[PDB]
Amino acid sequence: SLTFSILAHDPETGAIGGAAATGSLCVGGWVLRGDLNAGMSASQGAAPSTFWGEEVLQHLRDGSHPEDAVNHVTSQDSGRAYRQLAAMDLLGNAAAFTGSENQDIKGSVTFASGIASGNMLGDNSVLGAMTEAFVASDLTFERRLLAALIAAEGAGGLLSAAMLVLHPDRPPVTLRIDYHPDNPIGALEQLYQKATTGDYADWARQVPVLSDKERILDEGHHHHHH
Repeated sequence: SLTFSILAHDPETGAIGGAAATGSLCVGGWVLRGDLNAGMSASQGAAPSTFWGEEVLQHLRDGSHPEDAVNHVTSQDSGRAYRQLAAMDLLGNAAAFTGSENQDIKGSVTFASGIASGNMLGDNSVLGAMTEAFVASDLTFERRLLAALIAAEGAGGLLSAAMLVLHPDRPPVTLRIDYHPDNPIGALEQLYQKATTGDYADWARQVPVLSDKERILDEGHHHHHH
């Protein structure tokens, strides 16, 4: 199905993240993985391999350049032509592999702090528009990722969308619309606003994070409890 994904590093904060949308279900579950000790990966294509997504991160942890990590993982797989893989390290270096048996139009665009990839696209300009939107945006990192999904969509239906953002001072921000009949990206933005503002955001800053693993709720009396 129509598929596009973007991985990026946010230099100012050291956050890493990605976002994706497809014309099928559960894109967040299939495609997006990440670890603050490794980088980000997007594993997709006609016959996506969950293994590729996990294993490429291990190669990064173990000191492979993204190009070599992607090549190591894909070369070992006789079915590689039917899938597509992108990976980015903690400093924004990135590489992709695009199998020849994925549906046209395919493949990938690197840019200073990330990588866009996709397949079953209507035009080259889908990935170009995605990249331009991400790099041109002066919004917060998460909104840049959203802007990228919207531009990719506009350059072309989609049924699922997701975002994943990691930072050592924050719990993972994992936001999934696994099915929406007509506008999963819009539904993702709504979820993003709810997940990053008000009571919920106030609660979410009071839980364990990588830099404060034993964090508990704020001390003292409160009239409310999430």
